[PDB]
Amino acid sequence: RKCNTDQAGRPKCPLDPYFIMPDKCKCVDFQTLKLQELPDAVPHGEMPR
Amino acid sequence: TVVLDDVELREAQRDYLDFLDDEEDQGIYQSKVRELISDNQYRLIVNVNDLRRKNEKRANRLLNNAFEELVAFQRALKDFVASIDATYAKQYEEFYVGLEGSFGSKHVSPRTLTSCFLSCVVCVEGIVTKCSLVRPKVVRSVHYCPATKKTIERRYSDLTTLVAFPSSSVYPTKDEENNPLETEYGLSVYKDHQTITIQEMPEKAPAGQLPRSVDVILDDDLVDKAKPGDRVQVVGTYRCLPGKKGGYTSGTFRTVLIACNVKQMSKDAQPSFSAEDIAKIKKFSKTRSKDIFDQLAKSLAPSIHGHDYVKKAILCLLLGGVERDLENGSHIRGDINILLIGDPSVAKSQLLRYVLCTAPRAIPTTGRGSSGVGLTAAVTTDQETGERRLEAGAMVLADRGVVCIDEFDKMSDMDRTAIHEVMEQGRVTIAKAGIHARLNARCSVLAAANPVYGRYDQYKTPMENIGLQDSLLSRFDLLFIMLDQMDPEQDREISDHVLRMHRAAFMKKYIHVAKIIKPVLTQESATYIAEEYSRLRSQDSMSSDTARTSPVTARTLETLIRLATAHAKARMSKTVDLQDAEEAVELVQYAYFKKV
Amino acid sequence: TVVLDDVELREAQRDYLDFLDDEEDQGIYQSKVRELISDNQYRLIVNVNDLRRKNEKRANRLLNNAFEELVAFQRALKDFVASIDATYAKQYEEFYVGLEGSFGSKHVSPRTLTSCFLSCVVCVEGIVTKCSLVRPKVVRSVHYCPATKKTIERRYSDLTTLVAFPSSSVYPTKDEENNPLETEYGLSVYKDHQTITIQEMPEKAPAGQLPRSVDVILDDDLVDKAKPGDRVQVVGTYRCLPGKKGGYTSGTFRTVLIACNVKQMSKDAQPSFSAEDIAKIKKFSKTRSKDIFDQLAKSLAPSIHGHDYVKKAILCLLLGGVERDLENGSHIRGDINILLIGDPSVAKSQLLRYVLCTAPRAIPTTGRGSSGVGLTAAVTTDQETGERRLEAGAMVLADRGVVCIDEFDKMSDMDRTAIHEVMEQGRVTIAKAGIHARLNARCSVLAAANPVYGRYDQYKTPMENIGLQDSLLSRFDLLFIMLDQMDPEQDREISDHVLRMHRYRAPGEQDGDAMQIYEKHDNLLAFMKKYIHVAKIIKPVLTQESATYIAEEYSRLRSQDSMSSDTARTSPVTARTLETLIRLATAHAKARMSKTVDLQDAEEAVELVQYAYFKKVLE
Amino acid sequence: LKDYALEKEKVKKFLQEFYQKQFKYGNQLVRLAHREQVALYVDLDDVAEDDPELVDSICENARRYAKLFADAVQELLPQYKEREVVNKDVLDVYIEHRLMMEQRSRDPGMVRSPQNQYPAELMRRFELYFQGPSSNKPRVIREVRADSVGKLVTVRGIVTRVSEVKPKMVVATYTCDQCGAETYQPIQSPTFMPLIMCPSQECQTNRSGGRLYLQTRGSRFIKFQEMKMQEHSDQVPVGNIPRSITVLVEGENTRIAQPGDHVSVTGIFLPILRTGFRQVVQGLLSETYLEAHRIVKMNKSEEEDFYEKLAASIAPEIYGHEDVKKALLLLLVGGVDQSPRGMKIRGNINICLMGDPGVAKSQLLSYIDRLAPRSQYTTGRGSSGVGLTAAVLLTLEGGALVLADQGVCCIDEFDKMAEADRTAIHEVMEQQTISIAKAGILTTLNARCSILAAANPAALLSRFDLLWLIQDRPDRDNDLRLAQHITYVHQHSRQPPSQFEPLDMKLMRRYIAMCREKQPMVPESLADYITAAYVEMRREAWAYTSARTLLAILRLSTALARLRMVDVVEKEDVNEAIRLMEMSKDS
DNA sequence: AAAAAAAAAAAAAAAAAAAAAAATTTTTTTTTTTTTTTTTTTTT
DNA sequence: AAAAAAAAAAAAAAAAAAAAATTTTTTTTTTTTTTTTTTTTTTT
Ligand SMILES: Nc1ncnc2c1ncn2[C@@H]1O[C@H](COP(=O)(O)OP(=O)(O)O)[C@@H](O)[C@H]1O
Ligand SMILES: Nc1ncnc2c1ncn2[C@@H]1O[C@H](COP(=O)(O)OP(=O)(O)O)[C@@H](O)[C@H]1O
Ligand SMILES: Nc1ncnc2c1ncn2[C@@H]1O[C@H](COP(=O)(O)OP(=O)(O)O)[C@@H](O)[C@H]1O
Ligand SMILES: [Mg+2]
Ligand SMILES: [Mg+2]
Ligand SMILES: [Zn+2]
Repeated sequence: RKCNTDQAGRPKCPLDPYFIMPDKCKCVDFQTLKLQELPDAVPHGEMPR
Repeated sequence: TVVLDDVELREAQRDYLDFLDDEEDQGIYQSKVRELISDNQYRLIVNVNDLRRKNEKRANRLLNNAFEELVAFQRALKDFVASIDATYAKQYEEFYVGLEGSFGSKHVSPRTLTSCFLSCVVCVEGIVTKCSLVRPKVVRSVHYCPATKKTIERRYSDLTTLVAFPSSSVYPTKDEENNPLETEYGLSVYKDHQTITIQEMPEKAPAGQLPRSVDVILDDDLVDKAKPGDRVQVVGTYRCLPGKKGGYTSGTFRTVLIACNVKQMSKDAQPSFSAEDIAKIKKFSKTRSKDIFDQLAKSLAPSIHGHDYVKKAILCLLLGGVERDLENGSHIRGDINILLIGDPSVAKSQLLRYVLCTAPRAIPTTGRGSSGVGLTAAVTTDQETGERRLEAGAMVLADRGVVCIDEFDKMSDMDRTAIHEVMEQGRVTIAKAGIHARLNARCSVLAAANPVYGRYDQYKTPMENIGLQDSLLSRFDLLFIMLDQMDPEQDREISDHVLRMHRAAFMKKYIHVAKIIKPVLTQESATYIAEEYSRLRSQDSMSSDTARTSPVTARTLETLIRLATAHAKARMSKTVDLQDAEEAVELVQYAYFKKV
Repeated sequence: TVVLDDVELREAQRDYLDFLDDEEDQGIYQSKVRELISDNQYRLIVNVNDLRRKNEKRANRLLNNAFEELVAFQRALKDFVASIDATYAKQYEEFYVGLEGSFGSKHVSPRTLTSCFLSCVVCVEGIVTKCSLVRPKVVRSVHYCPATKKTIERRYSDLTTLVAFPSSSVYPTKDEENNPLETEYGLSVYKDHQTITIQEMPEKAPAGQLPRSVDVILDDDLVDKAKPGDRVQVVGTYRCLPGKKGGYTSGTFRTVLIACNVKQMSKDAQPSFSAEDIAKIKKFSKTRSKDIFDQLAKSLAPSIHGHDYVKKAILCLLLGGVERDLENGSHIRGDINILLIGDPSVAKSQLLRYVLCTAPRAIPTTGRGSSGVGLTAAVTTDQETGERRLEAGAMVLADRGVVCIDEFDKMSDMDRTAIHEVMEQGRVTIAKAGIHARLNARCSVLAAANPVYGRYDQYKTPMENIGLQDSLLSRFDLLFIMLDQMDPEQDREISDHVLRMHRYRAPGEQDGDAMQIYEKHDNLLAFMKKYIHVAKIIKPVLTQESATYIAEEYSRLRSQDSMSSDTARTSPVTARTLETLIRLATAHAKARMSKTVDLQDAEEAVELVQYAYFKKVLE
Repeated sequence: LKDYALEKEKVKKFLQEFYQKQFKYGNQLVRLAHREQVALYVDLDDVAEDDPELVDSICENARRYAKLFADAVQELLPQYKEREVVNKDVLDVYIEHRLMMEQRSRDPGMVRSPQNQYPAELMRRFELYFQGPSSNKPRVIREVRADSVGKLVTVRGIVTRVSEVKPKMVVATYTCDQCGAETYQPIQSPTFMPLIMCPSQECQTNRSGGRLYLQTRGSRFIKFQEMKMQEHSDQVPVGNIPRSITVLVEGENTRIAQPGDHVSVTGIFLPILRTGFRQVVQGLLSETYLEAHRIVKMNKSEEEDFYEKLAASIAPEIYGHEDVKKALLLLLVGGVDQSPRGMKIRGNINICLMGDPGVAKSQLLSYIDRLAPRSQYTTGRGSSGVGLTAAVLLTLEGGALVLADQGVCCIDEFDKMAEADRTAIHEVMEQQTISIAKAGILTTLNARCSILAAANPAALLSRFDLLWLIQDRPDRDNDLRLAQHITYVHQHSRQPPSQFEPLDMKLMRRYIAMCREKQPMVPESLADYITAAYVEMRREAWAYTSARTLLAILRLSTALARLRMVDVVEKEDVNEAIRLMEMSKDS
């Protein structure tokens, strides 16, 4: 929430100066899986975790 | 700030201008730039294979870095077309490039497209699923001050996948001294804007998997290039969209594909024309004309033995008649429809699949594969804007083409009642509460059906062997019977041919030009067809033990006219002569009379 | 937000393109453009009366709202000078428009520079007070990234007067990849910048009131055109300044005057000529070259009677001798210096006021008005940098000029000795611990002393009767003795002259209420300035005959026999008197426009000294 | 906008290929590699001898090319390096150790970040400067303006003040309290902020502080001096005061200029950003200094009868006074400074010209001022108070006497000076020092100067070594001769041709220095004769004199030996010295 | 004519005015995706 | 005639987006004041 680049004798950059440059990033995939308790491993009376 | 020196940009524009020059080396891109100039187009298309052939390192830079190299490319094109022409380059303000060819590792599907290809030029297969309403995005907005009588013009830029601050995208509403403005819409500039949603092609996805989809963005001269259900292949830049002003970011960067080119399936290949093609087809037209149709039908589907008359009829449907439209608004259709029917193992589905492989705009369907709403059009609800919407069925997609129905007898009767529209009119009058429509579905129908009782009963009349009514058989212009004649020489030749085949392009060229051709019929043929149909419309035409197959009608006369015109299209004569009329007479006679 | 068209700007630029278009007229502004192109100067001075007569409405508009109007003017100027020469017009990113003329209501003084004249080109006379260091200001700054082999040119807009934003004021130092950027100072572009402070003149200002001053920002083209103490007329745009950013403001708006041009208000650098006037001077010289010195001498200082030798001598001063700077810098002066000593009411001070009004860069010094540190230069610290600056004195201001010393007798011995090196070598070598310098004041001195006892006693010797040392009277090169003979005959002479001048009136201009080479020969009775100004430059070398004659006459003067008994010397004949002979000879030859000092001028010089120096004390 | 790599290869080509045939710059590069030379001076005339457009680029863009030349020579040193340096300086030991350890842990294939490197100036141990092209015209400090910023100007002026050599940071060095890796911070601004946290890879990986501490020991400094140069009087316009430029000196250019001398600086004009001020105008202003690349001292700050020959060549404008000229030449050459037990005796003559007006006392005085190597000139109340002595500005800076230390002070209107200035002058004559004890100052400044005085008519006789009455009295023949001389001067702007042309001032200063460096002895043989002469003049004066008179005779005799240029003091030397004293008496 | 005393000048130090400089995340909304339920239309 | 597939409509929840926001302190500048030097002026 602060532009650190200070230039003397000049008014400062505003309060929330930063915008996320999308061209220059490093991005990697990600997958949100759902795992379930093994049906054999589940006890008799119980819903799977 | 303004850049004064840039080794990368300067060498990029130099290399591009060198490549796009091409006049000294075979004039490929000289011809292409002259073509887009004459045709008044400004989105060049560039073979990346040729780019690799000339300057391979430049190609790798282009692929592995998209936006910079593409900006350099489009500006080099601007300078190049500026050299070749002045007023044209002044008129059009920015000259786009699109990419094409082979994209080895980057030719992917929406499944294999990972984040590894971010900011790079991908070539994505797969169908279309969404098509947004096309909208103009303002790019140069002119305003007029009523009080001051001065005109200003704010500008904008394609900040689609780059950093964007509010200053760029402000739009004026007040003058510097609080004197409200009036925008000049006409003097402004605009860029249409559409967004489609490609999905992995339904067959190519691994089975039992929810499919993967990728969004695509489209702009000027690319918006109405692909409707839903198009087997598109989009070449474009895969990038990230910035989630607007944050203060907290999850780091989850949504992605799009800014399309730099859009293509359909290559089969609709009407432009494939060249000197060799015209030379050979002119030879075929001129050196022989009395046996064009016979030779062509003989070589039509070489794999299946015999079926001489039926294959001739297949060719009649393929070429088509001539659509005769009237000044009054009446329209007499020009397209033949055919119903194969025969014993099992008489290659009915193989003729169908032959048409599906060869003809342009050929749509498969199987008996209960499509039920009504699939075959004809359907009316759904948008569910976002509330309005209705039309979903084009197989027939509508097949307009000016062919639909091949397999297991036509086992198709439900409701579907046939639905296609009662199309089988003569070529139009579907779909309608629900909020939308009435009349959709051009003008396309031939080839069909395959097995007879009732599983196999054709040789000792019963065709009306009893067919589980279809006089109405339906009349809607079909042609009905054909095929029976496995178990004669010794027949079995010898069919099995020999089958084993022989167990051990074309000129036709594709010929079919669509012949379809373009529009002959007209002679008075000799006119009298001949009138008296021949009069001969047919009589009990004396038939005899005991030779029952008719379909209820003979003015439809029978009309489809004889279509057959004669189709044979004229085959002959390229532009004159439906007595030869064509006689041949159609023979065809309709054999198709309509069968023994008992 | 580029403007497509504005009727106001288009109209104004068309009007001023017409105004610059001078071919159907006499070609004045076209000639101005051509000469400034030849000069490489890039400001053109447009007379406001010209603008008013050709279009009064545009003059009203411009003198009411300057900056955008002058933007139109300067764009028209760039287009016009491009049509004359596109190559030169491409050379400078801007060209400028100075002003001149009758700024009738727009002529005020810094006391009367009210808040009515904002954004209006105001005209204002006044004295400078400060001269800030002329330091660069960056306008277009170029940078080089060595990591990426990149170059950039950040651009700056001279928003000295408008609103200025940090986005405009950024000086880049890193690329997008956070690489280091190295400034390219040479490839960048700069313009000088100086602040000064004009002040209401104390001769003009109200008597009992504090000074009032206005700040003036001279950007490029006007760097050193105004030093402290100078009289200067500044014409330019009074405006407001932006307070630096901050959520609060008091209403205060400290204001400036961004000068459009500044000119020397002295109006004494006046060589204004025409070719006809040059020919007039040339004929005036050559036709009667031999009598021309006496023509000038009789002419000079009308409204006074007799004193013909003194008029000749003041001509020798004003025309000047010729300064000599030999091979090794042995600088032998070329100025005359005259001491009027004489009874009261002998128009000595009137001669002084004459040369004050006529000679360019003339300045008065009183006995105890000016004093030493005031007379010659001074050294004082800054107190804003603790550095020793130099404050040029009266003589240094009068370098290559005239100083009129009223009541020279009353300057105390300290100042009378402080004037020594300016009297001889025309320099003041000043120094204190920080800074030292040799300020150059090649001055000329006309000094009106008064005698001891308040009036000359005829029988007493001049050395007794002058309260001045032989030491100083050596340095003075002429001492002229002006006695009031009190005879009725010469009294009739002087009286008729004086009362005629009391009767002379402004010809026709007045009714009864009180406040060309030759002159129209008014019975009751300009080119002087023209001719003496051109005369100053010539270096008439001495002939062999003149040098031998002047040498022998000097030897005669040195010998005591040349003065008879009953006469008393007024100034001892040191070698300064010989150099006086040479300088007076050169001044006479310069009057003649000779190009050589001849025996005529030599004998005139010897006549001058023989009358001036040796006095006949009577018994 | 030129390919700086291409230009770098071109400057390499020039440095390697230049000759004159001796390979000037090649030999200098060998000396550099051996560390027998701490600064290299490029000559732009030599550059333009092959590539004038390169000189054009340098002059239009100097500091860039200072950097490029420095980098190119750095790259070129190992090519010419022959044998290992002897590691003279602790700095050289540091660079050798750093090169050792980086080569040890280099991992030659491996690639490292740009900041994991030694700052390019940290390893130089050689400066590079430019000697400006003769094609450029020496500017004037008013004319050098914003359009010269970043350009290699050539300027001339008098140095009026200079600070003492202070050490200036160029690359601060720091050491972590964790990772044992030095850190380096280059310096460009006049001021800087010192780092706190460590950017070393180990510190960042371990996520420890690494609060690095500044080391004055492993850092680089360069000698830093600043001088205030200003315009000559002659090139000021008519009404103005001379203008000044702040020159900044560093490296081997320091300790050249001292307050008073005349210099010519080839220097890169540059700005400095203005911070800590509240002006009117927006944008960026800049105090401008002049980086000094080449300081030179110009003009006065650079034959059996040789005595009479040189003596008649002083001030050939002024006529006559030939024996005054002889005495003045002795005042310039000086005597000898002997070093006996406990006492030291000054060896400087003092001369006073008491005279009638209009005898060119001031002309002789000014000629001495301009001729003498280290000279100063005072005229009455121009330089009084603390104009002769020193005052504090804090820093103690000298007046006329301190400037003329080891030199000549030329005082005009000696009689009319203030009482305090007269007292200070008396002390300088007696002991060659000024003992100031004012409010802000307590000092014993060393003011070693021969004093030449002018005045017009007891303290003077008692103090001074020689005192000359020059009184004009009229005479027909001699005033004719003077008139002929001065009028010839006013005609031809030159002296009348004597039998020999007067010698040039440059050669004059050369011979004065040569004579000054030739201290002879007084023999033991001549003690008898000189004692005899002294006692004789005591008889004559008894029928003013004192031990000062004997010391004057001795100093003049030693000066005469110096001028005679060989051997020790002799009969002829004492004879001529007593003749000069006797002619002062006859005056 | 030179010494003593006084006045003014030069330079350093201090007190207040007024214009500049610096610091500075968290809670609510709301669109979009997904699921669920009742109904009508169509098929067995 | 009963079953079921599809359609539209309604609701919940998670991700992204929206919106709200002056006060205290420091530093330059100006202006006077005081000390001490220098200068000038009056006295014997
Ligand atoms: N006349 C023929 N010549 C060659 N092969 C034939 C012929 N008739 C049928 N076949 C073969 O029968 C096989 C399947 O026939 P198909 O098209 O499925 O007929 P149906 O649709 O009646 O089952 C194909 O492999 C085809 O080659
Ligand atoms: N030579 C003269 N010719 C004419 N009028 C003179 C002359 N000398 C003096 N006067 C008159 O006497 C007055 C003396 O004034 P001013 O010169 O100021 O005093 P002073 O002569 O004592 O310097 C002048 O106004 C002038 O009118
Ligand atoms: N012997 C001489 N030869 C040449 N010029 C002389 C001589 N004596 C005097 N002068 C001239 O007299 C002028 C005044 O001399 P100046 O320097 O004032 O002496 P002072 O300063 O002692 O009065 C000078 O321009 C000088 O050239
Ligand atoms: Mg089948
Ligand atoms: Mg003198
Ligand atoms: Zn560390």
